[PDB]
Amino acid sequence: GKGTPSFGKRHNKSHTLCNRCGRRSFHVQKKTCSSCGYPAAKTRSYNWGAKAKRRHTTGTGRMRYLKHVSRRFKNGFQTGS
Amino acid sequence: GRVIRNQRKGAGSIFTSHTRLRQGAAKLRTLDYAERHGYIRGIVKQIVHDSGRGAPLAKVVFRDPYKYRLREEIFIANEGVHTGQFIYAGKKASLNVGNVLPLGSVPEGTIVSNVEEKPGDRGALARASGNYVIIIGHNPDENKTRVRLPSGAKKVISSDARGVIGVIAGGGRVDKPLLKAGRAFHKYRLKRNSWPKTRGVAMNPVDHPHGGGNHQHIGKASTISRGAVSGQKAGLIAARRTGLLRGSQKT
Amino acid sequence: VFQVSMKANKYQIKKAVKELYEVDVLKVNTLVRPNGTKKAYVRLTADYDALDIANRIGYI
Amino acid sequence: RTITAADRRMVSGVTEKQYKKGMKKMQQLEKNAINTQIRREIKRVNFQTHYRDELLQ
Amino acid sequence: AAQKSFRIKQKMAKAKKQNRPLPQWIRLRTNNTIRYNAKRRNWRRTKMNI
RNA sequence: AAACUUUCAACAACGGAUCUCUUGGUUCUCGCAUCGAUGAAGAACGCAGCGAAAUGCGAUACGUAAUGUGAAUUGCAGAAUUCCGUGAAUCAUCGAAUCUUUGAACGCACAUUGCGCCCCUUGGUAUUCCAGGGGGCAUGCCUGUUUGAGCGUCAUUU
RNA sequence: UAUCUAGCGAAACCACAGCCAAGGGAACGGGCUUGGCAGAAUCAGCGGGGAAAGAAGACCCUGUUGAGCUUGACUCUAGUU
RNA sequence: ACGAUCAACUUAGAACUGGUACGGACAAGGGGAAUCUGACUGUCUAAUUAAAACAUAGCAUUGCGAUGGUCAGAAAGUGAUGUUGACGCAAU
RNA sequence: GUGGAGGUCAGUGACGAAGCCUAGACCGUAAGGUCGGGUCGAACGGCCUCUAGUGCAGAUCUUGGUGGUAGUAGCAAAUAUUCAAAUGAGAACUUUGAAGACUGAAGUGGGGAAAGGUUCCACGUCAACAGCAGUUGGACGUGGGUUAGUCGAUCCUAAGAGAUGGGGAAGCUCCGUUUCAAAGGCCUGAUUUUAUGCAGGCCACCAUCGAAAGGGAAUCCGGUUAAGAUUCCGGAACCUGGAUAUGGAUUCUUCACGGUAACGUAACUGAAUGUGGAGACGUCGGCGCGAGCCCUGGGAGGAGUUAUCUUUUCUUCUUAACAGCUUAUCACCCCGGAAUUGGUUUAUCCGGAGAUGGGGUCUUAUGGCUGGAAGAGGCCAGCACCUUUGCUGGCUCCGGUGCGCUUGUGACGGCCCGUGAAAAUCCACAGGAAGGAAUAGUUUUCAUGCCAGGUCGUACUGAUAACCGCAGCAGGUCUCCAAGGUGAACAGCCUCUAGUUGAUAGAAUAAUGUAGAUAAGGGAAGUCGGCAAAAUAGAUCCGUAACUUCGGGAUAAGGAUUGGCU
RNA sequence: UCGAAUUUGGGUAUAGGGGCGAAAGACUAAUCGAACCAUCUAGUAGCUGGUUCCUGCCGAAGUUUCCCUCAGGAUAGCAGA
RNA sequence: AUUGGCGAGAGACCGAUAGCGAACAAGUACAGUGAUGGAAAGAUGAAAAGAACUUUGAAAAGAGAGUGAAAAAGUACGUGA
Repeated sequence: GKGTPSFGKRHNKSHTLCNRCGRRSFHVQKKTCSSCGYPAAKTRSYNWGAKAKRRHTTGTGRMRYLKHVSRRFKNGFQTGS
Repeated sequence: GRVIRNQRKGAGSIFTSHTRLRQGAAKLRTLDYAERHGYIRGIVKQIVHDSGRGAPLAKVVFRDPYKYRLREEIFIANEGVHTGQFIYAGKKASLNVGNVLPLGSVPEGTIVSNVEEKPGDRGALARASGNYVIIIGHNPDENKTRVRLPSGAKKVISSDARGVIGVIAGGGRVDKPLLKAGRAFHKYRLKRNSWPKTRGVAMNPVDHPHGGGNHQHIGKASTISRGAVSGQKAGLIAARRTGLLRGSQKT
Repeated sequence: VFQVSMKANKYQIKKAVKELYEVDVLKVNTLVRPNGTKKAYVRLTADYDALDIANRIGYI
Repeated sequence: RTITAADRRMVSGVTEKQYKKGMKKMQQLEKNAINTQIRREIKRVNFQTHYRDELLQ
Repeated sequence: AAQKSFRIKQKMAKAKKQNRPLPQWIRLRTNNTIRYNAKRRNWRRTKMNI
């Protein structure tokens, strides 16, 4: 039986938690995150995966810093009071 | 069609040799000054089995000429070398069983083994169990020596290329018939996963050039040209002649 | 029994207690409370009474 | 518990009666959502890609 | 598992903190839309998939 | 003849169509040019008196500072001259800060909250061991500095 | 177990539905035509029928639709000489 | 010639006895004469085929002395056999 | 006829627009238009034009919703439940007690690995889930809970993975793992200019990751909680790292003595540099030994049984880590010199290369005695009599046996064309650098003394309900401990400790089934076919053919016996 | 079948024209005579199915010729405007 | 030039099965080991005035009472096929 008995046999984990992206997609044996490409410097994006970009492009996150550049540009990057 | 069994053997993966239990690379000493001018005296500390090799190994310990250290060299044993024997390796060494002599220094008809093919490497001829080479002749003006190899072929090699004196020992090994398939299984458990070996003509045509057909038959001539591309070379490759010899074929 | 910032270890817990409260601690045992926070059992020497110290801090 | 969650919510403005009423409403709403999900799933949850069907076809 | 990585137990603790119904006082706010906790993960129904 | 079945109406159900709205989307036009080793985008974990989420934020944590407005926030509690004022607000503006663990990610690593090393400092009879605090240690490359190597080589010198 | 009761309670299928004989008919009707007949509501079985249900027949053919595979088909090609 | 004391189940033998039963439940081989076929032990179509199919030991053939044979890589100062050397490796 | 647009009717409308319902009315042949009634609550229409995402019954159409089938199929594997009380609105299902039972130690028991993630535990509680029920729950609401120098990760390396220098590729990147590289870190004591050069020496090594089952420094008992534990508490130890004081030890013979020797000790300098050992290792068989368990006798307590019998049946009588002394097969040393060859194992091996014999040396696995430690724990008795339940008493002793079972282990034997890891780390040895002489000093592998030991995991399940199979699924998932009887047996059947008594029930007993049996006479006549079933079956003894590769065939075939009791 | 070519955990390697195969086209996450995911892609169809309001008037063809043409077109013809 | 970013103005556009997938705690819940796949879900009323109080019931609720212009608006909430 390749169905119910085999599905019992599975208890390991091929993938675990990636450090750069929180997805449980970091391949343990290959040591690469199948989603974000970590530890490769370039985050794994592809043009055939338009949704894949849409889920992780700029705008899905806090933007701890990029939010305020528009204000700083609107005022001309002033300084002081 | 599919990549056939012999094709995918070159990629490695599961077809690499099983080197865990081996004692090391069995090689003569490096052609240093002492060994190329005179001789040096090692002591055969121990003789050990080496998995996947049919012949025992002799661990000969030498004094380093240039420091305190003692260097352990792993020779392929020669029938008659025993633990505690002194091994003299080099040009000035006398002609006693187990010693290493450059082929220029050994008279015609001497029986050597583990012969350095080109001076400087560390043994390349007559290393399998019970094999040897015969010193056919000398050319002192050209620093060459004719030798007879285990296959029956003559070869001219530099007379300063070393070789150990005697026979490789462990001989007669292939005379005992393995009876169980387990004997071959344990034989090839320590050798590179060559076994068992599915016959091609039982394979399906996608798997092997012989495969397929309502009868197990090759259907095309099994002799394959030297110039056939990889993936076509299955069966008798570049055969000069097939069939039973039915002749003396020399001794 | 204290809640301790998870960045702290046994030495820092020992030094902090000796500083915040003028007491000497016998030994420190710590665990990560299942809600994700350090929990420290700080045992004082035999010359201090934790019951007096606890009510001095302000919990009975 | 010198102070209980009952007290920490009575200060927050939900009495016991209102807490029970609201909890009942949430439980009921969640059960309604489960009813709807079962309704909408039963139609297509049985669609297996590679069911072998012993007596094929 | 019995032997846990510290990272796994951190996610553990996050789920325990999250596993609770709505704070009741939220329902009384003006223009309140939240009817109930819709992300209520529970161990019998949905695994954390970590 | 009842029952039952069927059709219709009324009322009541199941269901959420129709109608009416719309802080959304889509398309067009106009204007502007501003991410990041001064650590970006992204991620994990935490933060509220009472919050799980969304939003905001980083141990200074639904935020601090500055400036403007000028009396609220609000579900409850609390605060209440805090309001004829350097002053409320989940206000707006935003030029000073904080900015956990990460992440190009940068001491080495990582499925470890693992292992170093250096300077200053403090404690423990301590330059050496241990511990706390502070500051650092990536690579490629450019210019320059300093120390060098080579019978590659010049001259001087015994 | 089936059966009867308390509780719980689905699925397949379903144009409308359901008594036959013959006739003609897309050459084997539940309906059409001529006859036989024909009285509510039903229970447990039953396997004749509903050309019963399950799947846009896999057998066969057509497609100027493929794919696996072979060769001495056509045209190329890695390697190699 | 040889005495005292302590402690095991293991085999045989004999009576007596019984509604001739007694491996009393449980446990627990059907055998013989052959023929086809595959030597055997072993393995595979997980979920319709466990076989006479595959494998195997044995036998035989082929290539190769490393500047090599067989094979891999897009390339490389690349790699498997090879920690190898014809009593070996490779293809049958 | 519909959505929208331009114009117009100063169009209709909260005194009710749009919509929706209406076997009520009117108009048109029709698409459709109009009106009344009800419901309703904020927009909408006629006409002249414009514009299109503009008209549904189908498409195995898409989405959403609902039927008949139908209170039907069914809720039937895992032996099995029954009585009373309590609680409650309500009890077949909850709780307690009483029975009856099972799992039967290769368990339904007691712990873990992977995995799950709070399921653990308490109080409250039933809306939903628990395919019946529910007061109950792995459910719902709110909280509590996981304590380590010694257990693991951490450290090592394994098959492998993978940077740097290099070299390819347009390129994301690829090869490679010590290589065509100018690759650094230890010992110091130091100059007191200074950096970390150094007195300067040494080293030439070759980044790093890879095991919660391999290697590895060090811990045990007793007690304790609602839930923790080799972690807490009491008590008792050890290891590592570090300062180190005292005592001992050692010398004018500077770096100890003794023994013939194997070798002994409380110690008893020792760099660079090398050597060696440990780490470090297959599998099976029988044998010796130990531990734990099992069986059993005496005796000191309790319980049960007692028509009768029973010196009875059941039960407690235990000693941890760690420390001192002692303890061993093997091995080795000395004396001696062997044929009348001897010693000896279950197993044939050993001796002039020195046997047997006499006497010694060692390893301390291991057992014994003692300290730990009876003060614990256990079992009883008496008095207090809500008490943490207290207080006080005793006893806790001496043996026996074995092809017993599990396990550890020693010396051996067999097998291989199989000879069955590596590294960290630790030690020792060779060498003799350097240092130390008369209070001169050297050490400090001896005893005692002092300080510290971080981070992370620690609850629970581990499965007919906590993992995966869409679920509370007869499936699947690695492992440890294993009582008594029968019996060859961790087979089958029954029991002890422990755990459950869970699976929707009640009433009848038709057909057809599923599962389990038996059938007179015949005995394959059934059938594609002896398919299914039946027969034989354990053990001891007798007997055993053809053929054969001489090993087999073979338990051939075929017969006899089988208890109990003395 | 049950001591071995045995069974099995964990780690590790091989990845799609590729792996792996004691060889069945087997296995490669219920997928295998070429896995899974996304994009090119609304791929093309001489083939099947559907193709939504009313009324009025007119109202046929399955034939000629040519096509790798024979389930289809072009061409005339028939039909409307 | 501009389907990205920031800020604006508009439409013979769509009007909750439409329009982006998302008018909402939407790239969320959820499935898959992973690449990825990926929804559903708006409307009480002007104002909660969200039904004090009595009564039957163990309780949920029911019957009265009451708020409201309207419970033929009762958080299952416009209309309600």
